[PDB]
Amino acid sequence: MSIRSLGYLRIEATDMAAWREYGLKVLGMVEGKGAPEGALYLRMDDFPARLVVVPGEHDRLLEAGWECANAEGLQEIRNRLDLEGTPYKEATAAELADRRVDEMIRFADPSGNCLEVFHGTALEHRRVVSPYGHRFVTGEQGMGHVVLSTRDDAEALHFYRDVLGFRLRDSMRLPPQMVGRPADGPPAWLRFFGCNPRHHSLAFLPMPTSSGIVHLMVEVEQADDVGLCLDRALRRKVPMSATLGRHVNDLMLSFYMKTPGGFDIEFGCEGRQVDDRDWIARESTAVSLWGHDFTVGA
Amino acid sequence: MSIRSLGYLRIEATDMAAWREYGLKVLGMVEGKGAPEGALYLRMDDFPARLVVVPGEHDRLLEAGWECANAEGLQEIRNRLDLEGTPYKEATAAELADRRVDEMIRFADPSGNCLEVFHGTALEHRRVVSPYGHRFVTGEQGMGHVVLSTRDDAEALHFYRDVLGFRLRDSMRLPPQMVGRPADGPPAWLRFFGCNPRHHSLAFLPMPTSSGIVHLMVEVEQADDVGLCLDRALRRKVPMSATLGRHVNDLMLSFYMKTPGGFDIEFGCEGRQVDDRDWIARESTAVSLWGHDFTVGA
Amino acid sequence: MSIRSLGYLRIEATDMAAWREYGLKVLGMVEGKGAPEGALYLRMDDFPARLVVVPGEHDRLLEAGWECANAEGLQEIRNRLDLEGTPYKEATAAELADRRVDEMIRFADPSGNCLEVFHGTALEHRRVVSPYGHRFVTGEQGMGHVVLSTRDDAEALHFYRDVLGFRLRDSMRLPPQMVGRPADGPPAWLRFFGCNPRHHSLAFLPMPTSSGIVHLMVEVEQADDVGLCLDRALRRKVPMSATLGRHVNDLMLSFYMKTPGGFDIEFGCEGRQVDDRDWIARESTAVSLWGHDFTVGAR
Amino acid sequence: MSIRSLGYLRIEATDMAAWREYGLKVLGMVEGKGAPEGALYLRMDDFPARLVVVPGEHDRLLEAGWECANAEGLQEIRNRLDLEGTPYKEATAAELADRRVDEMIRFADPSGNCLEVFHGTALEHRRVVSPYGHRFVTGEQGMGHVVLSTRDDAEALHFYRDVLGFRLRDSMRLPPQMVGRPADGPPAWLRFFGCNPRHHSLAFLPMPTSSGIVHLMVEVEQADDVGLCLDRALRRKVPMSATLGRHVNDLMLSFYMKTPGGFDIEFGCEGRQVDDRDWIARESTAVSLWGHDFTVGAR
Amino acid sequence: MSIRSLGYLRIEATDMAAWREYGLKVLGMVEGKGAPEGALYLRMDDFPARLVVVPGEHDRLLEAGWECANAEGLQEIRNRLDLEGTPYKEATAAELADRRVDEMIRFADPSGNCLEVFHGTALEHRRVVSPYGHRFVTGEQGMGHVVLSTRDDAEALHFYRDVLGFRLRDSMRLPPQMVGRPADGPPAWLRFFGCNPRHHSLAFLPMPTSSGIVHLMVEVEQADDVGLCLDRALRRKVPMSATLGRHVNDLMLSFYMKTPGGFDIEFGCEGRQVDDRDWIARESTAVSLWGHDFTVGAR
Amino acid sequence: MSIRSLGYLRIEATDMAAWREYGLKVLGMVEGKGAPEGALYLRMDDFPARLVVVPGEHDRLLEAGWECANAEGLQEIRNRLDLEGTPYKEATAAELADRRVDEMIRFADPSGNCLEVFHGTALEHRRVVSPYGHRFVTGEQGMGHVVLSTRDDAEALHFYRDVLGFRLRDSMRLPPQMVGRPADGPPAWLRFFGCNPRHHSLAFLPMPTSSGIVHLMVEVEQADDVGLCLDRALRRKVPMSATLGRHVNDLMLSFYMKTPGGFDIEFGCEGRQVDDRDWIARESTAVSLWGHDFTVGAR
Ligand SMILES: Cc1ccc(O)c(O)c1CC[C@@H]1C(=O)CC[C@]2(C)C(=O)CC[C@@H]12
Ligand SMILES: Cc1ccc(O)c(O)c1CC[C@@H]1C(=O)CC[C@]2(C)C(=O)CC[C@@H]12
Ligand SMILES: Cc1ccc(O)c(O)c1CC[C@@H]1C(=O)CC[C@]2(C)C(=O)CC[C@@H]12
Ligand SMILES: Cc1ccc(O)c(O)c1CC[C@@H]1C(=O)CC[C@]2(C)C(=O)CC[C@@H]12
Ligand SMILES: Cc1ccc(O)c(O)c1CC[C@@H]1C(=O)CC[C@]2(C)C(=O)CC[C@@H]12
Ligand SMILES: Cc1ccc(O)c(O)c1CC[C@@H]1C(=O)CC[C@]2(C)C(=O)CC[C@@H]12
Ligand SMILES: [Fe+2]
Ligand SMILES: [Fe+2]
Ligand SMILES: [Fe+2]
Ligand SMILES: [Fe+2]
Ligand SMILES: [Fe+2]
Ligand SMILES: [Fe+2]
Repeated sequence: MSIRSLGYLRIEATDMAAWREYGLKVLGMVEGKGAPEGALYLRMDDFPARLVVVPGEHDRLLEAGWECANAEGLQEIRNRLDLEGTPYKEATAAELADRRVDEMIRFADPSGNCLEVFHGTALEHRRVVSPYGHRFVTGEQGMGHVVLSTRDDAEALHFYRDVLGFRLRDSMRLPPQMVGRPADGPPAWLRFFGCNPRHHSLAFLPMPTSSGIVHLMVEVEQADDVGLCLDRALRRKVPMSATLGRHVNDLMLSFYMKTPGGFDIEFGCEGRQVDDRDWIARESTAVSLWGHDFTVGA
Repeated sequence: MSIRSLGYLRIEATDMAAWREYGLKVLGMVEGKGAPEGALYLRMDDFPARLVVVPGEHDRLLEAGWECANAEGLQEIRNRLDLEGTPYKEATAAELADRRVDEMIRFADPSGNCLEVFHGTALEHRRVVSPYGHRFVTGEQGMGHVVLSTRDDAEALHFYRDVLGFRLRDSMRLPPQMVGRPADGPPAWLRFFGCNPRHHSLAFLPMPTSSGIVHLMVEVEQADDVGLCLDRALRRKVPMSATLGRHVNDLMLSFYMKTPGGFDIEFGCEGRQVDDRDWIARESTAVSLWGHDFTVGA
Repeated sequence: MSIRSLGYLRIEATDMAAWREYGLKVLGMVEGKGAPEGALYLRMDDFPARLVVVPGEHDRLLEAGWECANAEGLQEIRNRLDLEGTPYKEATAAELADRRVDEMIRFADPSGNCLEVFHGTALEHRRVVSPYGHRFVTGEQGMGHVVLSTRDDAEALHFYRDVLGFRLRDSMRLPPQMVGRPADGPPAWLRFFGCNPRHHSLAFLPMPTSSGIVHLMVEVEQADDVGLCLDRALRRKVPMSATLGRHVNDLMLSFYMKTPGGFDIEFGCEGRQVDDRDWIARESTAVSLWGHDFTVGAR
Repeated sequence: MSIRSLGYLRIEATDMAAWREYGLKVLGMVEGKGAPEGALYLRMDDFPARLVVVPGEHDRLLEAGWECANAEGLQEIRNRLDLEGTPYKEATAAELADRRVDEMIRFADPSGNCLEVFHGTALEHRRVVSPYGHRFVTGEQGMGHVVLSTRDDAEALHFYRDVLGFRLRDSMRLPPQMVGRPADGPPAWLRFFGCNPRHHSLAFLPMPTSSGIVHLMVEVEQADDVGLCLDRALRRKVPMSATLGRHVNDLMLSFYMKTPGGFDIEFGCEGRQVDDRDWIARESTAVSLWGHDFTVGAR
Repeated sequence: MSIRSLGYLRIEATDMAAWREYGLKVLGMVEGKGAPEGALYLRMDDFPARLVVVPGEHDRLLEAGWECANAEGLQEIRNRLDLEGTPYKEATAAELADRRVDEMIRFADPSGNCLEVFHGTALEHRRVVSPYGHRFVTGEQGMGHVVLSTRDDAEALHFYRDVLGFRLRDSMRLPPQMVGRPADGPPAWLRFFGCNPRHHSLAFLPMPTSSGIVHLMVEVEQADDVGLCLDRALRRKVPMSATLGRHVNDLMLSFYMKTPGGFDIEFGCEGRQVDDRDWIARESTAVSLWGHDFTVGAR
Repeated sequence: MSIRSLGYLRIEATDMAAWREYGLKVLGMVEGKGAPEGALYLRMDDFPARLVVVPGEHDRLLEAGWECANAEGLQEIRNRLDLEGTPYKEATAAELADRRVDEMIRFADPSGNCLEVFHGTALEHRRVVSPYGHRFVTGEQGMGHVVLSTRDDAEALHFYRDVLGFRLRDSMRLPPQMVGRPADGPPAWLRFFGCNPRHHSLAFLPMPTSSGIVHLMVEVEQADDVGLCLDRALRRKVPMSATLGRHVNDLMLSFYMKTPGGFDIEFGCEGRQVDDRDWIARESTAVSLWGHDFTVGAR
């Protein structure tokens, strides 16, 4: 059907205490109920967790989990993966119980970022209330989007578009020097990927990161929610990556800020919806309409 | 096309007089014109009957009738049934006249609840007016939904989803003890089934009942209609199964009450509509958002 | 302009720990700052407090507070009290500071019920977030309504309608023998008054109560918020006074429960709004369309 | 404020069994409770009765009842009757109890047509459910309209517009020779009055009728409700007075039929609503856009 | 209430056959019934006539007719004319019969322009169907607007605004030397007046015209109706005065053409509507946003 | 009627080249025609100028200009100034020609702040097109708002509310010790006034400024227009006074920056609109919901 949205992200961390206070006091997410080691479960809506943090010696991406509509929809991904020759494994009894899904397959892309593709998640039904009064925009758009590293842009395009069936939604070139090529280069390509109306749920920057993550975006309903988060971040001396601005691409009004795992979170609103029957995949030539001053890091 | 909705229910009863007064004074349905033995015909809209009660020595389900769009739509069900090897029979001349349909096939599932699958019903056109002023919600959603018993959940899923072509809309686990397994069990699964936008028209609880029915739901337009029915039920000392509440699943605002056939009726409003192009089949972990206190039986 | 809405309610209480637990875990209101020791401010929205609970020896109503649009709307109420000769005091500096208003007058109706009419309240701006996810319905409808006790319904009709300017919105007759009177001769009236679109902000029953108060109604956005409350209340063993129902007059979908003060709170949604330009004052002949079984049950 | 709408109509009748059968099986109204023996209460909505039928020796109109918003709206009507010197009586205790109102004044217009102006009516709250599935259109438009007979149209214009405050909404001229007058010299006027958005609540024809009444109009929601009525009426052999049509002035889609009192009822839908702030009083020159063939036919 | 709109225009004409042909084949109006011999009634809607053309020796305006809501709205205009001492006559019986109104007063403004203020017009109810498929825009906006000639703009301002109660809606200055005055010293003003939401019903130019009239504007629903008219007019060799354009003040999309009377008709759509509660009277400094090239061309 | 909105602002300036560059390249306003040598007209819409900048020796406010609906709305303001004995002069012929208005009166409030109240302004009709693609929000809300300096807040309250008729829309208390007063005893008030739906057109701070002006606010349609401005301002090295935020009182999403006059301009969107019939004048206790960090930073 087929992948349909970003379901969860599992990350590994060296500072579980900082994650807990950043997730609860800056992001205004809600902590989920146990939660093994722990192991922090961060909640946005009726999913048992969207952001799962497990303790370890590295600050990195473990898995990205991707929701399908049903059993048939997972089978479609299986059939595609076999057609290409991508090795994949069924979740073990213990993995299904842990993620709380009916079926799941595990595999990596050629970079290899690890993927979990699943169907039949459990939901928790008590209202999830942020103490700051914002609601996240999830539903049919899913969790948010993730921008990850790739070792090779053309190879990512192949895997995500041709093998897995994402749609190419947007493309932006990088000057050859920024990816270590001679100024004489081939530019390289940052490509954005859609699986549902959310402009993108996924993108591949062909430059390295230590975590494997460039940014995670989560969306709230209103500008005020973004603005109030900015103030909570500033008050807690969270480092800023980009100033408030509006994207050209997805029309998201957002700021970026460093998380305790070293990568950025984009916290935004007003994200653009895409119909695949109308959409023309083209190249954008700027990141923002205004704002998003990425020089603010240093 | 293919099954499209719940058309009617035929039940057998030991107390025809209690049915008549419950159907007319509590449910505010209208009695249809003859009506063999009798045989009570209960009406909700322009169908000649939705709930047909025939006298006998048991309080049980006889058949569930399922409407298709047309001749081609019934043929599609025939072709599916032959593909699996399910024996089925054409209605006799006398059966077609009795149900008042153009074509119908008779068969049972592996449990075997008996099914009638038909097209080309007659309608009656005089306004059907409840003396209590409510209107039932039928139309493209059909009669309502029925929760029946199954001897085996996985076998029901097969028959209904893979053979007949219902969509899996929702799934809820039962602890192993409640179905007679050791506390060490496999949980068993209550699975909800859709054939049109009505969240579900059918569900299978894998625990026995004497009638074969767990509940029949009928929907009215407004909360007030539900509330007024509650008061009519209480006044007539109808026993309650669950208190007013809201479902997690289908978002139905409803109460359950025992009928004269021993099974419950859920009388509700505000039921959720589902688009199969968007819908993610997931597992719910609670029955209600609030209310629906099922301890009220004893 | 006139009085425009119900602003706040100040009550006295014998169990402060029970009110805090109630206010917070059943009602889902939010604690304000920084009431006197150990008074309790309970918030619904950007009012510094809508329900103020102060320690004492009775469970009783102290004052109902009534909001005016501005200084001139308050003057119009002085002028009306003067025409009648109704005594009123201007608030003291400490009272203004305490209530967080710019002006305020105090008086009592003829049954001794105490009013504070004010304008120019401070507001607090950080979002009030119920742990339970509901939002209250206030704004131009104000905090809700209050049903108080009265000694004489004809004297109250005159004070509230003719002197103060509320509009009579509905009336319901009560049997002469359950007021203490014969079985021939005049009924007693429950009268519902409004000062804004909320069908009623005020009603008066001529029947005696220990606290001064027959009920406080607070309104939430949706049926789900009412059902989730009822469920918290049942879990916390709160005594029920009336089952869920829908009223005939204001079409409120609500249930009633006993508070730590032993008066009811009505917790409801879907309240009907009234335009004075077309509204006909009539007599209702039932409490409910359906439910609201007071048998469960007090009083 | 003023009179705001038509409340009820009380008629006298020679055949009570025929009116009950009519009221119930043709009109699809609902029987109320518990009229005097063997009076008939016919209900459209939550009014205890809108058409009250009492046993007698004639088929005639007894009183038209006119609803005011509240006590002060009734006082405004006293004050207007006093300015003119129009005699009126206050209702007795038994009359108040009988009509289920809080106050009521009785008088007559100069042709002797009797009015009851009231406020504070009781309502009944259990759903009124027509066996035929239609809903009537009442609310702020009230029960409907009535076309009565008048002796002098200029005296009626003054009483109804100038003394009582209805607005003139439309006028239609009638030939001088079908009033009894020459063939040179002045026409007689049919004048349509309103007191709310319903294009008219009241009209007066200067032409004689046995009953006092030219017609009663009641309004249902949709065309289908009108067509289904017409069909019940044809099945019950009710005498038709005018075929289905659409009026020019109120754009009512309606037919006319004879009642057991021998006056017409107009049964219609799609009535036009009027805002007094922009409404121009003019003269219509036809009854209908189409249909309404009175040839079928009375009178 | 006051004058509420422009009702009708009566003009005198030297060529009756040309006006009928124009009225009917260019304007797409419909012939009314049964004007005097051989006067011409031209209809836009249910008014018996909106443009009445009578045989004579000049092409001139006879009277502008102005509609009031009712008898009391007409009295308010008498009262205003009396305060000023402006002479007016009541209409005669034959005049009432002729104009098909219930009351009417005649007077002239200080430049001698003749007004008929009326209420209680007859309407005709069979559908007025333009052979060309357009509908005119009238209703509460009335027949359209008229730009007349004035001797003194300050005297007209006083008569129309202060005595009669139109609102000043816009003003446009005219060069002192094209009024006949020096080159130092005061401009002359074109003033636009309204009595309903139509941006203007009346304007006055202090510049001389043979007919009394600078222009008549009539409004149709859509741009297509304007373009189809222009095309009939070009086919019939009607002299153009101004090409299609959009006005700055009323945002009318219109063209101007010469009539058989030699004054212009403006034929337009999309006229802007005004609410007096927020409308600011200002000065425009151009006729058009675009087009309306009067060079084509008269005058 | 009264004053209806803020019309224009006239300021004096020491650097004219800096204001032109600012006005044009940061604000995205459009240059008007043909101001005196070398005065600067800055346009937002069809007003000939909304911000008029004239060469001088200080950066100061000269006059705020206030628009009335018509001649009679201006008379109502004369009448109010007369009741108080407030001196005002009628404008001279050259002043009328210069301001492009029909009438105008000049006076000063009791702190010496100079007002020009006018009606009958000329408009210019060719589209005003910002090079940056934004549209300003003016119309019935007028040019924006201005926060001026005051010597006494109680005297200003009386002048602006009681004499001139603005409505008090909000109030915010300021610490007694940052006005120069003790630490016991009375706060000073920031008061926000409005004359139309724009939450405020005018506010007064009792704190000293070199220019007369605390800030000018101008409003654009959307958040994107604000963000694109901020970006032009950062590129042009304009000094920031307050970061982007949302106000508590008018829900304006805006940032503040220093102008070439050294007073702030607030550049914002999403301003809340007020209906006087339901608006309650209250006290706010924060500047912002979020952002608006004045630390960045002046003053
Ligand atoms: C460039 C861009 C376009 C559209 C988006 O929705 C979006 O998130 C981005 C940013 C992706 C990416 C990032 O987050 C880290 C810093 C990067 C490499 C840049 O400086 C340009 C693109 C940036
Ligand atoms: C559990 C549930 C979820 C969603 C629904 O729409 C719905 O009707 C139900 C109830 C089904 C079922 C029942 O009616 C009898 C008592 C049962 C076994 C329970 O106590 C839980 C589920 C119940
Ligand atoms: C009748 C009624 C209508 C609308 C309301 O909002 C509302 O609170 C009521 C109830 C009034 C009153 C009460 O508060 C306590 C118990 C009373 C006396 C009853 O037993 C019936 C009316 C009740
Ligand atoms: C003309 C008319 C317009 C609107 C109405 O609602 C309406 O009832 C009428 C009819 C008035 C009147 C009547 O009732 C009996 C028969 C009459 C006299 C006719 O023959 C024409 C007008 C009719
Ligand atoms: C300027 C104007 C605005 C709105 C209108 O509806 C409208 O008719 C006009 C035109 C007024 C006037 C005219 O009728 C004849 C020729 C005139 C004098 C011109 O040449 C410019 C203004 C014109
Ligand atoms: C508080 C406020 C609310 C709504 C407004 O539109 C608005 O401009 C303000 C700001 C008022 C005022 C100012 O202009 C300069 C700096 C001030 C004194 C502050 O530091 C807080 C309030 C500010
Ligand atoms: Fe992003
Ligand atoms: Fe159910
Ligand atoms: Fe209540
Ligand atoms: Fe009628
Ligand atoms: Fe014109
Ligand atoms: Fe501001």
